[PDB]
Amino acid sequence: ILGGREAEAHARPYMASVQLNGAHLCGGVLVAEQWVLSAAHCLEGKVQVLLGAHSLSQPEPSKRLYDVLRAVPHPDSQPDTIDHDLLLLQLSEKATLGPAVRPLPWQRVDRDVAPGTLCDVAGWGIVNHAGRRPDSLQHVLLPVLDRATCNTERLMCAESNRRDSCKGDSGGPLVCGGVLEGVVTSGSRVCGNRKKPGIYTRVASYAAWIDSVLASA
Ligand SMILES: NC(=O)n1cc(NC(=O)N2CCC[C@H]2C(=O)Nc2cccc(OC(F)(F)F)c2)c2ccccc21
Repeated sequence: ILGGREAEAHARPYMASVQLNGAHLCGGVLVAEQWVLSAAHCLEGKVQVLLGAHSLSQPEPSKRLYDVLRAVPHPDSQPDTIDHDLLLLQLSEKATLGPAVRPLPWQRVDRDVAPGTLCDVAGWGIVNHAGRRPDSLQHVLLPVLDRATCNTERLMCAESNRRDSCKGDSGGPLVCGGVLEGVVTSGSRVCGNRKKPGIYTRVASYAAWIDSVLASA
């Protein structure tokens, strides 16, 4: 997250860190007791999910690491596009839920968020153009753009005036009104440049797919 602030500890209990070899790789969102949503290019070693965290490195009683039983990328995802860039991760067991570990409701109704609404994006992605990697969860509020400025019907954008998502925030949540609306996409892009908006996968466009996969337990 560029141009953001340290989040309050455990105040976004849906957050997840998607980890490779013990190292944060992508954001993710707990969307059911046993399922985390993230981005497709995250899956392309050992993939694990860390829930209940604020610090990546410091002891916290709420922190628990999970193995992944099944990874379900979107079947139309491809490694060279940011279309269909969703990934569902089934945890090896149901997560122990509590105030620090809670699923977030996600948008099933296919309507755009009102342009200019401020939504919250969180993550442990880089925090400056030197690639400084934060130990504690970051977040920022960002205004949603109209579709015509963003240019599909399956993507939304947000302003990128120095405040923005960036590398390592991929897969993480864009939240409005307490509901997941977007998932940070996982393609490379210039960050922080007002002419080059942040891009996020519109979760409401994928309602049937998500429901399907979650139906499969
Ligand atoms: N939407 C955005 O603006 N972006 C999304 C990006 N894609 C990723 O981010 N990833 C691809 C999959 C794994 C992942 C990744 O590289 N993860 C990664 C790799 C090394 C270190 C790392 O941790 C930390 F973020 F802290 F650096 C994460 C990205 C890259 C550069 C610039 C903008 C970017």
